[PDB]
Amino acid sequence: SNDDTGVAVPGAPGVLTKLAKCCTPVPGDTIMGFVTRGGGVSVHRTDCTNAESLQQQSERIIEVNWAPSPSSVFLVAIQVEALDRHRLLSDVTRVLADEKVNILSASVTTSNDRVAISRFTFEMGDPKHLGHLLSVVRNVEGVYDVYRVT
Amino acid sequence: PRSLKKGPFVDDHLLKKVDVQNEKNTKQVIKTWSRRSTIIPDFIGHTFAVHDGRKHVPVFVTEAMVGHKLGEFAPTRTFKGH
Amino acid sequence: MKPGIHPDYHPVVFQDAATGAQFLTRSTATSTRTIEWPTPSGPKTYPLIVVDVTSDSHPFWTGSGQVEKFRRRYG
Amino acid sequence: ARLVGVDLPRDKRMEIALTYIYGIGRTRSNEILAATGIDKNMRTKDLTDDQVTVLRDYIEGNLKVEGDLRREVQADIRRKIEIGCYQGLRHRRGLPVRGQRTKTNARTRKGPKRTI
Amino acid sequence: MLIPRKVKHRKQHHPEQRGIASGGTSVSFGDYGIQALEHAYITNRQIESARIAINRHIKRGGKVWINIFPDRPLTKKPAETRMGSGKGSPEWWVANVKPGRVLFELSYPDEKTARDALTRAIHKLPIKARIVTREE
Amino acid sequence: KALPRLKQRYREEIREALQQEFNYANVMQIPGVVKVVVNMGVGDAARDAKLINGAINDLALITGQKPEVRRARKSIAQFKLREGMPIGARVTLRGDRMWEFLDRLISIALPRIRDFRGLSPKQFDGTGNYTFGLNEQSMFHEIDVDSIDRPRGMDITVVTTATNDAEGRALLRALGFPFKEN
RNA sequence: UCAAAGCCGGUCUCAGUUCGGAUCGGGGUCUGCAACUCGACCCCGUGAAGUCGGAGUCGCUAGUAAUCGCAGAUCAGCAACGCU
Repeated sequence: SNDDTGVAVPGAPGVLTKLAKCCTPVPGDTIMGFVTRGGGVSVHRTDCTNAESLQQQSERIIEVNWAPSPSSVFLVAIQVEALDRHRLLSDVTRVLADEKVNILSASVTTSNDRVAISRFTFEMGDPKHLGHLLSVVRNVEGVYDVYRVT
Repeated sequence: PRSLKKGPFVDDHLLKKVDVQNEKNTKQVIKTWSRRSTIIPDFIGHTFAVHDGRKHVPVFVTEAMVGHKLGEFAPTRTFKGH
Repeated sequence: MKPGIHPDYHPVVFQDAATGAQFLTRSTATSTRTIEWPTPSGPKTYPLIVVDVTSDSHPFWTGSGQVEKFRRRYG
Repeated sequence: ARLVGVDLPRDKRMEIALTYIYGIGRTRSNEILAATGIDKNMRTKDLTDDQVTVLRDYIEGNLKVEGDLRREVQADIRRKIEIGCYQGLRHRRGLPVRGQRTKTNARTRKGPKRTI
Repeated sequence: MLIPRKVKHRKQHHPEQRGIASGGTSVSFGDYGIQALEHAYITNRQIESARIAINRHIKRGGKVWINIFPDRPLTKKPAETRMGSGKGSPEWWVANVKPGRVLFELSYPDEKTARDALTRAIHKLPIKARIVTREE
Repeated sequence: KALPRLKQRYREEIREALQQEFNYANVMQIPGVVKVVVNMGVGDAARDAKLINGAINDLALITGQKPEVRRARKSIAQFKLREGMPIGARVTLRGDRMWEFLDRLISIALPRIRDFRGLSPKQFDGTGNYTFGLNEQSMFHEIDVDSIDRPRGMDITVVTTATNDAEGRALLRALGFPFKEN
């Protein structure tokens, strides 16, 4: 917890900074921190969803810069299809043979729009290494939707 | 407790740390190790990170907690259940 | 309401003790269940019942941490 | 529960009857009845009304009673403690705030028993 | 396979295979569609296989609608049994499809792949059918 | 003649005050107190209908009228309820008894309930008809307090000719209702 | 000038009580650099369970058991209702 993520506080060292599951603020974007009432410093981003409700609590906040390069990443997932009939559902394993991934936002549904929606997890949180895996994961020939998940 | 004649107890370290924060009107967090130093009506806004037994524990002081000893906001033990 | 169906009513006198406020109203407390205390009021005579607090006496809206604590504590 | 100056709080001596109020014990009853001119050895059946009026106005001027006092207590707990103080955490989890053995006997707060 | 949550009458007469369709004769949902030219009872299996055939011939992209629900039961007596002893129990769920009735609809960018997908579906279907357009 | 206090006060000053606060084109558009109803819904009478008689006695000694015993419209498995059984004692009050009961209520009972921090002015149905409720009966001096074995509250509603909560609130506060400022 | 139970008198009149005192709110004192975790004591308020305790079980033969208070060690302070 306090070993990798958190070493950016201006005031003084020692950290109880936790990365709340709001927007994945681990990339070096405009962020801030809210002293979590009972639980530390929830670090949130500028374009976060529940940012207005936190700014409503405008006293319990403090400056943060957050460029601790040697650390880990929160991770982000993408929308990618499967097919469900004997090909192009094992393409997920074909294209996971070239990348290991943890589960983020999976969901199987096929009485839907014209695909077996199988929104695909990922382990890619890099600025300039997105289209690469988005090409590796684009074998099905019907790749229309490609944007990531927030 | 803490007889009024003796007045409130605040470790001088935290005092010299916070009085300068007042007179320069900056409110960066204060890494003060000792907890035990009664909150006085001088730093409602400044945040302390008192308990160093095992965690950072920031605490933003308010009007509502003056006089209370700063360690009340920094539980040392941990219990979630069985 | 009908004659026997209903309880008995009579103009009685509401007396406040806090203010001496003085109302007259018909009540179920009557010759059956009044405080046995008559007085004249107007061109007739009525029994009393007494009240502890009234709309005139009662302190309601008609008629009515802590840095300050710690500063009167520690100067 | 219905009246501050319950016209019959209970038929018994005044010193002990006035203690049937959330902000009155034996000594407050005694000092009240001393500040007034009311005997303490007298039952409530033997009361008057003017006695009740002087008691009511004395009390409402000097000290606190059921509703306002109970609200003061609960507001003290919630607000003045907070969400997440220590005594507040332990109020929340239903345990003895002032420092006590939780290991064996904190039953007055913890409840009768939840033996597993 | 489509199926209703309930029916007030589980055992029903066979739907009358007569008359040209008065409703669902047009698209109203998408761009390209399957229109029927024969009378037939179209079943769950047929509908699902045709939907699947579309969804496999073309993938993520575009949308599909099924303008018929098979809510009409068709019973089946057990096998190796005599006539009589009551009406059979429901086995199949169908939709009475008169000519003109549009059965499947889709919206997809390329007319070629759309029409070909619909052709796959029609070949899954038991009837002579037709490609139709929202435009005319 | 011998009009009720509250009623002579009403048609002497309150009507004009309401006209001023709401300039009414017609005098007959003035708000007026139609009736007040005291319900004493006692759902605890289903298991034993012996509490209804105490409810009856209480409402009678309060208002001055034998109540109407409201038989249940419907049977409810959860509330232990059949149809037709005595759940509730209702009293409708109109005219002189209404004005007298309102004066008694305002000037006696509401300051007699414990910790009376006011009555909510939001408690209007949307047509200038107020309704509040009580948790007991000792607030009415008409009852002997020693004879109160079971607390029995009530729902008092004051229905008026007002066409909105604003005019209703004006009328009630003019009559002297304790509407706390919220 | 050490008690307490005790003795005399008064009151309460069998009630969850003027029993019980926990717990909790507030206000304090003392110790100590310092009483948040984590002290004792005081005051005001609160006034929980508990109506003599299932199976079972313990100590005691006389200045004993039962009860009453007192002192000491450790100790700044006390969590001592313990121990001697």
